[PDB]
Amino acid sequence: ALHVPKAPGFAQMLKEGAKHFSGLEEAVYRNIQACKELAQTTRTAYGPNGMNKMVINHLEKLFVTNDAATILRELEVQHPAAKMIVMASHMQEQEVGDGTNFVLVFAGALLELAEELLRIGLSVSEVIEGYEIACRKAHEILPNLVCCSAKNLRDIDEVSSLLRTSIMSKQYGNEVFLAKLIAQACVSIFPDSGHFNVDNIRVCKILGSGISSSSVLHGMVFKKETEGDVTSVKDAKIAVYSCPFDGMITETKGTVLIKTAEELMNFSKGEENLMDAQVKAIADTGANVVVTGGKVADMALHYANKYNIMLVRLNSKWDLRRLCKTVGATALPRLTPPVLEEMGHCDSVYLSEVGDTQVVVFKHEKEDGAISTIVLRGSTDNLMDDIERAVDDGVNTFKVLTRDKRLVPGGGATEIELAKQITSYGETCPGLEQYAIKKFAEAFEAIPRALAENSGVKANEVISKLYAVHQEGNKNVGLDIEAEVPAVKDMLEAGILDTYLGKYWAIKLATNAAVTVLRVDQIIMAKPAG
Amino acid sequence: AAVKTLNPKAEVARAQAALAVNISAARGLQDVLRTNLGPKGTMKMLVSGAGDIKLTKDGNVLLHEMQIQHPTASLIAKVATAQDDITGDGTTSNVLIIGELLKQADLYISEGLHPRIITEGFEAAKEKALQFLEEVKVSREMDRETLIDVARTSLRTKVHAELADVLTEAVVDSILAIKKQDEPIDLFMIEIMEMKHKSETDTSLIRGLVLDHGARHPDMKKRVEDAYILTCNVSLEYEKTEVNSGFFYKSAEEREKLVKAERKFIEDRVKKIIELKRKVCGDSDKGFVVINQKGIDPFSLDALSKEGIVALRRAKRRNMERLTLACGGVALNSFDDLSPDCLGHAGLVYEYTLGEEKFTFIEKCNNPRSVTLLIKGPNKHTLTQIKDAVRDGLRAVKNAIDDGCVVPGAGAVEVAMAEALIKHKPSVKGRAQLGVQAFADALLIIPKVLAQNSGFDLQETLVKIQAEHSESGQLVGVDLNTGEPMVAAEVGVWDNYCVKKQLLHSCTVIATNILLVDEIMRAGMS
Amino acid sequence: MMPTPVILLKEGTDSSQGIPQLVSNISACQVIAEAVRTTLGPRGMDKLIVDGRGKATISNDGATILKLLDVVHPAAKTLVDIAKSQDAEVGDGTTSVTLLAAEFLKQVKPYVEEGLHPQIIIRAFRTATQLAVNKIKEIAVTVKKADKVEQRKLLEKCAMTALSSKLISQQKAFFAKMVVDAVMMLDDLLQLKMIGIKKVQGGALEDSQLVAGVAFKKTFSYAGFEMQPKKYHNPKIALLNVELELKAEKDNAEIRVHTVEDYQAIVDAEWNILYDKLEKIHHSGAKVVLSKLPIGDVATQYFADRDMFCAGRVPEEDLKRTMMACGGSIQTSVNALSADVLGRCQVFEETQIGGERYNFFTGCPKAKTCTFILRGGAEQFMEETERSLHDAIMIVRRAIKNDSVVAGGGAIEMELSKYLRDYSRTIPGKQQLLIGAYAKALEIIPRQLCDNAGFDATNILNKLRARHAQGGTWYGVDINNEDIADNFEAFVWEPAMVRINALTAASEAACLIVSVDETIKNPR
Ligand SMILES: Nc1ncnc2c1ncn2[C@@H]1O[C@H](COP(=O)(O)OP(=O)(O)O)[C@@H](O)[C@H]1O
Ligand SMILES: Nc1ncnc2c1ncn2[C@@H]1O[C@H](COP(=O)(O)OP(=O)(O)O)[C@@H](O)[C@H]1O
Ligand SMILES: Nc1ncnc2c1ncn2[C@@H]1O[C@H](COP(=O)(O)OP(=O)(O)O)[C@@H](O)[C@H]1O
Ligand SMILES: [Mg+2]
Ligand SMILES: [Mg+2]
Ligand SMILES: [Mg+2]
Repeated sequence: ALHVPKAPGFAQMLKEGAKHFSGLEEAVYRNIQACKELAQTTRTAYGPNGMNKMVINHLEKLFVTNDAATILRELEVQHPAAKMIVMASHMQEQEVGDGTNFVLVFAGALLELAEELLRIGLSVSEVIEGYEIACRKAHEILPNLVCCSAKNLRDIDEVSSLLRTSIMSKQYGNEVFLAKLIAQACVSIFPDSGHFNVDNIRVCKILGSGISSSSVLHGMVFKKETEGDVTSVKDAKIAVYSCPFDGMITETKGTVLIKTAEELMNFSKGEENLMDAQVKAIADTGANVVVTGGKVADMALHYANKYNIMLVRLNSKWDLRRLCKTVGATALPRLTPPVLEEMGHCDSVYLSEVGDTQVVVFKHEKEDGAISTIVLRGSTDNLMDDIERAVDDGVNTFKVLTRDKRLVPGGGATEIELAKQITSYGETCPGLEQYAIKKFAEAFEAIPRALAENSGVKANEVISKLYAVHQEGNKNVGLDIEAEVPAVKDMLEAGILDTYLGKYWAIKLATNAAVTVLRVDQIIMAKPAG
Repeated sequence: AAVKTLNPKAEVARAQAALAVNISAARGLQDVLRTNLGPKGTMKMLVSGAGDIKLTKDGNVLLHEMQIQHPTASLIAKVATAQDDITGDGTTSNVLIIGELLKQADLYISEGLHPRIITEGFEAAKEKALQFLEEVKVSREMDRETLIDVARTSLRTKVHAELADVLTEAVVDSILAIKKQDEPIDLFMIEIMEMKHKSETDTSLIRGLVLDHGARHPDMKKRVEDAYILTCNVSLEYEKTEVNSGFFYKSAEEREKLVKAERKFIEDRVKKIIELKRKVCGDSDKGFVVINQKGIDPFSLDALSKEGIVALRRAKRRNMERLTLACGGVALNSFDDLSPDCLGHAGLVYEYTLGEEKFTFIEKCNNPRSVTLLIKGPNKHTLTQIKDAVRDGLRAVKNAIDDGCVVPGAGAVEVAMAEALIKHKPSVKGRAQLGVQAFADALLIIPKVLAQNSGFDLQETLVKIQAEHSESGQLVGVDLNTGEPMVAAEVGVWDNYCVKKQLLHSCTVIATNILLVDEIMRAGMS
Repeated sequence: MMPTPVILLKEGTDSSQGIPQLVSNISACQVIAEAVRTTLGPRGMDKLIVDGRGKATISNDGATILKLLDVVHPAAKTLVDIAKSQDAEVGDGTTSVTLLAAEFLKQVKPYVEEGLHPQIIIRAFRTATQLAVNKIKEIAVTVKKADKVEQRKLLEKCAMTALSSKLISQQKAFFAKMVVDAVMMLDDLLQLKMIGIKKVQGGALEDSQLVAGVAFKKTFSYAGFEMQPKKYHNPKIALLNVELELKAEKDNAEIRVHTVEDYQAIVDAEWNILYDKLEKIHHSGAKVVLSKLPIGDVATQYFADRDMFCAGRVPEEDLKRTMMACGGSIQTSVNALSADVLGRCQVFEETQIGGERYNFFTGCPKAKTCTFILRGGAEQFMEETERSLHDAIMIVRRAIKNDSVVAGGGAIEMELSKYLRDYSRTIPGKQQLLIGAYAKALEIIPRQLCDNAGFDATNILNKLRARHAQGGTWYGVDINNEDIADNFEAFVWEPAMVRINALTAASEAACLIVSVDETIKNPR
């Protein structure tokens, strides 16, 4: 009697390295613990006072950021429930672009309180019922918590004041400059139609100087050089070809079949005369800049130099397509001169040197166009990548504002009002669902709690102050990070606002993730390959 | 689980796992031991790691010799070991009833019934079954015929039929010989000696004693007719002084005097023995046999041989009492004041050599309250089998004598107790009626296995028997030769009331505790 | 800190969190700074690093040293990155940037240990950086005269300063004049590819030279190249991208004939193709021929018989420089070789330069290009000479584009430390300590100068702190006198953008490192 044998049945039939967990203890509580550990790994990055993390992935690449979704991507999360919470966070990032850390915090809080309720004696079914009804109540409430709206997305001061909040959590010290830049870019590329494309905001990260030297450019920048002798052009007449800048050849094997000394003597001269004719037709269409997606031939380059044409080679096809969108051109698959409509135009096309880097700039002078670029300067590649992530946050906020112009107060004001109102709803709702409703309400407190903890003040005092002010009636009041002591102020009057859609989707996705984690009851992991 | 977070190298069986493990091991033990039950059971051969052979049908022997490393099996082996230590019989039935209780309880626990409720029903059924047992026990004057039937009922299950017909008379006569009216039977006073030369049916009862040694002096007689037996515990060899002494002499003559003197102390005890011998046997008509629990050096052996005494040395601390109860003398630790009243009488004493060993028979005692069973057989494993069988039979007869009551066998009491429990079930409150039903169907495993081993249909035979017991009310059981019902009390198939009571008690308790086990855990590792 | 059946992260993930992690980051940055400290200033020393292949690099350049160090610490990689960024944006100050960043971190280390909030620290850093940058832009001396002699004096002085830290400091006037002539002869774009730097082992630093033209090494001549002449006194130059040799007229070309007359016609046709190319090149008047593509033995001998010069496989950069110097265009076809596309120089020569043969194009008056020819006794000698000249050239370019000069030797750092101490004594008291720490950190440049020189940095910094508070802004370390001096009068001049970008990059690195509160290494 010195060994416990595996029980007859599934325990014996299980494969070698496979694992089986069942019940509240082995499965539910362990999943809640994993999600709690995840939320703890990402909690200290929440808010403007949130600190950055330097994650090194298996490829020895370094990420310095406080972007929750980025941190999650670069972590090797291996617990399946945590993987599910990460899937929710990434879906939030895809749908909205901001709120991933909210999703993480809120899901972890919901799961901790669900564990508490299961310990006090509720069943997973009742917890899920209460969580769902409380999420529905929160979605019913939030539209009433909407305080202001954009009212104009073609302005640059209003748009900057609107993006400042989203770009404050990241890059807290310097956010007015960045909001100016991103507002300039977004309103430049905002068309008369209400549709806004996030891919039309390009970001060029160039080494050297610093973020205060960053700028917006109505056009495109390519870390390329020119193929020929011409480097500048003041009235660009760009012609774009998806084909190489060479003589067209057959897709079937072509052979030069010579049978006479005359043909042999004349072949090369005829080839050169043909190339000269092609490029001269292109130049005579007025084009002074040619952009080819393929390679360039030596003779064609010779004759482009002869006829004073700036040659540019864009290896990428996305780069070619975006240049076409920028300049108003059409990529021709043949080396035929372009018609008046297939040609593109730019107020200038020139070769410059930003720092050590050589760049080709297609610059419009008008304050509009289909594509705009943000040239990010910075002393570190990691710093510039973090600023690019902040730019992505601002641009996705702009798109969310194009979708839904409604705004809710930030700094925990909406969270506190939601907690209060859902608590008041649960106090009226009878039955065992009230416990879960009240815990769903208390979960919102995790947001101002995380903000306070990172601000450096007592979260309990902050939350008590917030509850008192929201009880006396101020729904736009949230915490003040610019205060060494626990303090609070009007989020609306301060201009700290979030997006109705952001909050809506964050709440929905966090609740769905928590509810799925709870709905799991048995886990049958396979032997980890490797 | 919880324990594996603290001790990673921990093995754990929780709730259902634990119950499945325990019931599976119990059913495995039951499946092995099912064939031991009854005279139609099968003999198992057991080969040690050294190559030693054991032929057994005994449940306890089979348990301890099987090669098992299971915790439930250890628990049940210990329960059977206690059953055997206290009663001598009932180990196979014990294991079977435990396994069947566990199985019949799993039948209802798999359907969501709680093991606590099943165990409550088990407790109720145990109470009612003990009552019915006290009611059905047959209080009988323990005559030689009754004791013969009992010992037959045990020995015919444990050994071959002819050897059982011999061992029955052997065991009954031994018990009827070492037994004093209203005085607990000391089975230690029945020696059990095995000799390995003749057939197994030569096993006999010597109305005396058989020592596993003989005289160590060749000139000592090998046969003595009318013998005075002196049972002593006095060293007759050279003893050195407790305090370190040593001899100091200045001459070879002084050395010789000291050599002659250093033995005077033991020479005096030899002289005392020899003088008693001369005083009680003035001639060579009678004989004189010294049996010493301690040693006797060659000088003392020679001195006693010269006077015609047969001296055995290094006898057994139990043989002291066995000799004083068979012969009738007094065992001595000193020859301070020894008298002819200290001697016993044996109407014959002789020696028997078997290869390199010698045996000494002490027979024709007057009224020996101690005897020996001489286990003769051609093989060591035959002798071991007969030793186990006579242990079983002696325990059986002793228990039948102690408890003047005796219970019918052949599953008769089990059938009747099942019927009584099933008629009592409605008086039980709640879903413990299912525990009662499980107890009854578990008790019914004895007739079932008896039929299975005689080669009959369990269900058909059991339905016939239960029908006969309900129609007639007679305590009826299995006839292992026809498969028909038979009255065990009329055909002489008897079991021990003590054995049945111990079965009920210990089986119920261990089955309850196993059913209430909800976590098996090995976490002692450092 | 307890085992779990299934762990959140992959087994082997090492997470360092909190004040200890931050202090360790600061310590790693201190190590990285120590690795370059001793290179700072005129008394600075060189470092020898060796790779796994066993090839050694000897350098005074901080960016180079830090690139060569196989730094893997995630926080200490940031100093290497900002040194790279400084070398990119400016080209000088690479050691100063790392020293300043590490010193900021060291100075704030105590408050970090005592639990001062990193957000507060970075806010103070940003404030002090903006202040110091605006103060540099305010007090930088910018002569508003646009005089050519004074702008050449300015460029020469800035170059002499940028070179007074290298192994060519004993020839810094020489090399500074050469660097200044080079960047003043470049075109508006000031392209670095338009300055050639050849390294010819053998010779002295003073034997090095600048060619107002172009020069490149002889390229695998065939037979007859020695029958060619090697000096021309007013040549016209044909620059080509043309392979001149008997070759398959095309790779997918297959001739098919069924007559020996046609066979011979085809042979003669190949020969006539080649000879016609050669005859066009010969009739263009070009006496020198350069091709980006091979020039075969037949063409070599043709040109030798016509008393012309030919060189094939010329590198693309040398061809582009020859073009920018002589004033022609590179031709893939020889069918239109007009005087507009031909080049011209006053002298072409092939000379011996220290075991190698070099072609010299000299006398080009319209030359927007120049080629440095550097001599020295070792590959790494010439490499460190080239790196020094690159520093000087980048300095001169930035100065040409913005002639706004400050003084060096730590003068500007002491002035900014004074200004920031003054400013900090006027603020509540939490930011006061941090901005005072910034100020004390700024003093690491003169301190390290005195250290590397072998002085008493304490006494010299006392003298400087005193003299900067009495009135006087360009007082810094005087190295040859073991004292202080007005470095603006001593002509230790430094473009303002150097220190502006140094402060910007160092403060950004410090803010980043201090904003990081956790490090998570995944298993590889
Ligand atoms: N100046 C500020 N004062 C107080 N709270 C702020 C301020 N700026 C932003 N916040 C809060 O920070 C939160 C955003 O944190 P962030 O790291 O962006 O999380 P996520 O990216 O998941 O939205 C918002 O809920 C907002 O209320
Ligand atoms: N001749 C017989 N006919 C029918 N049943 C018998 C006979 N002999 C013994 N039995 C039954 O077999 C059962 C088990 O016998 P045995 O194996 O000797 O004891 P245990 O199983 O306790 O070791 C007894 O309860 C007895 O009633
Ligand atoms: N002749 C000089 N006298 C005093 N200080 C000098 C002199 N030349 C340079 N310095 C100082 O040396 C410092 C660093 O020199 P250097 O090592 O060339 O910089 P880096 O290595 O950062 O490019 C500069 O801040 C400058 O003020
Ligand atoms: Mg955000
Ligand atoms: Mg028996
Ligand atoms: Mg320098």
